[PDB]
Amino acid sequence: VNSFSGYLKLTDNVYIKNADIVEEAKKVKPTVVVNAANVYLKHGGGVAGALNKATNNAMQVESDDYIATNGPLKVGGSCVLSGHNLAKHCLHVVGPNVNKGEDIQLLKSAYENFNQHEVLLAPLLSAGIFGADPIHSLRVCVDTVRTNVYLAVFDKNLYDKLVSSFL
Ligand SMILES: N#C[C@@]1(c2ccc3c(N)ncnn23)O[C@H](COP(=O)(O)OP(=O)(O)OC[C@H]2O[C@@H](O)[C@H](O)[C@@H]2O)[C@@H](O)[C@H]1O
Repeated sequence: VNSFSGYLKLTDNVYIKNADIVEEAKKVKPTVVVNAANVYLKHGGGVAGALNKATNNAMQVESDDYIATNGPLKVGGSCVLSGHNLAKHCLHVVGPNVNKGEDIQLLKSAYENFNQHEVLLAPLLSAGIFGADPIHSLRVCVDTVRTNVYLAVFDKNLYDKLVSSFL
């Protein structure tokens, strides 16, 4: 459980690896995997779609029940649902959609949700379909999260760019 290997250490508590988050989940057996979600938990073409496909759509069905019962999340908020076959829990976190003009300051609130869990496998929030500057997302993570976060960045071009400017 929580057996993370091959990650580069960025700070005392933040680590990064060039990998698919789904493949990492199957190897590391994490207590918590983080999804980069929207307020409707409608799992689209990035990390959310990859995680969902790996559960054979069970994540989406559970998400449909959560949303019908509780209504949409707020931007910067989160909820904990099952991790199905990938993890004990999935922490669904909503970063701001910068492509739709949502406030970038909400990325700090988004990463604050990680602080409620001792160890997480996670993606870089808002850095794909939501269009935020990935260098900013990584630095906000580093400056906000105090628990142990292992970031899986599937895009090798981006991984190399983040590592080169960070170290
Ligand atoms: N690298 C990388 C990626 C990425 C893509 C696929 C994978 C993978 N299999 N393993 C690891 N990483 N990874 O991880 C980052 C997050 O990008 P992502 O688009 O998921 O999140 P976001 O918060 O921007 O947008 C939320 C909306 O996207 C809908 O999926 C969802 O339902 C919401 O509507 C980007 O750098 C992205 O290139």
